[PDB]
Amino acid sequence: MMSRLSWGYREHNGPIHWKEFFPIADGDQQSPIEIKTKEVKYDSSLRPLSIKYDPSSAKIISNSGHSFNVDFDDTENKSVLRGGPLTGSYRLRQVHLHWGSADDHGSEHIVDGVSYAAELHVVHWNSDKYPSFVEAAHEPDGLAVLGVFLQIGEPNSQLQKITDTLDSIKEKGKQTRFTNFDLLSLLPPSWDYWTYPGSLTVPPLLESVTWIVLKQPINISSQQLAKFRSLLCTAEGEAAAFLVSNHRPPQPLKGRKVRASFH
Ligand SMILES: NS(=O)(=O)c1c(F)c(F)c(SCCO)c(F)c1NC1CCCCCCC1
Ligand SMILES: [Zn+2]
Repeated sequence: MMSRLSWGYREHNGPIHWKEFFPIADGDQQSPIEIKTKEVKYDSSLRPLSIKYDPSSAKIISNSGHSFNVDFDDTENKSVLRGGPLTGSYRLRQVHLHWGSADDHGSEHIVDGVSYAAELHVVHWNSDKYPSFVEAAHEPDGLAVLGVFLQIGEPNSQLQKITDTLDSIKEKGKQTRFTNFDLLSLLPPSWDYWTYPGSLTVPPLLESVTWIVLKQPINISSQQLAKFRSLLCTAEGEAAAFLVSNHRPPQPLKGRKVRASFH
């Protein structure tokens, strides 16, 4: 059933039920959103984006029950996001992915009505101001998240390191060592983006995120994507259930405006 500790994406515990235990779900700065490009303005004051990523920063991949999570050594500043809308240095913490039960939709953000098959989130936190991820996640300027769309297309070799691990992390709670990960090369060639203030897209739905949603999708094949749907949302010894869909619908803008890095 729905509860604070048992949210998910199934019928009784899914997105439409999260407000029962996390009433910020219906807040003013929730994510994801629909981006209406005719109402987006270019902002010349955005600085160039800076992405410095060290493959050795990756440590572990795990099944959270809600996605896979690649966790990074966030003790140093070897892997950091700077520039764009951001003030100061945002340290890489996590990568995870959202998908739907079928290829036609599953992205979280939706651009002029267009959905993609999946969406990668790359989570960073403001280590110039805050002492930990966990503390940054409660501040409006605390987190910076890159969103990358995945469109069905020819298989993507850059996803192999991830897909090779999925059997080892089938059950919720399993983890496996995962280092030397080339994240940079899972970004599209163009880093043109939209930016707006929003939230985590899972409980606790905290309104602490500067979203940076890249316009250009990367590819994934249907065969590759289907492997993610074979992860379980359930732990060893719990009746099995598959994580066939794990995307939150867009939430209303409720007055926020979205800026473009490009014109
Ligand atoms: N490292 S962590 O487990 O704290 C964590 C991430 F690394 C993340 F990148 C995120 S982003 C959305 C989930 O995938 C996260 F929510 C949490 N968890 C939330 C847990 C509730 C505790 C307070 C802080 C909010 C983050
Ligand atoms: Zn996410």
